[PDB]
Amino acid sequence: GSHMEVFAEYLKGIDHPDHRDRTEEILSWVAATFPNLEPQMKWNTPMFSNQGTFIIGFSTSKHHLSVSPEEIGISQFADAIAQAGYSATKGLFRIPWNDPVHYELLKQMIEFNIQDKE
Repeated sequence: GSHMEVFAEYLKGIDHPDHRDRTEEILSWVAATFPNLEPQMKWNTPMFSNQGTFIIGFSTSKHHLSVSPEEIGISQFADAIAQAGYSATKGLFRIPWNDPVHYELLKQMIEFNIQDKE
């Protein structure tokens, strides 16, 4: 249903427009490839919830965008992310604002985490 309205308040408050508009590509894309998720404003950050759970959250960084489903995305898939050209942490992965988000690699882990949490 409606979801942009939740997030489109936080997008405004990004005082950093030169890298803002990347963030909303993801917001609509999650709500398009993974429509079984629903929106939630929590911690002043963007998350979504499959019928209430925590299977995705992100937030803008001062030079990157910090993305993860829960943990597994940063455990096993983090090796593919390394050789794709990006760093992670233990708890999320990071693309730098200048360079593209690997939407593909990240769909794999979120859709996997969903099908695995049956």
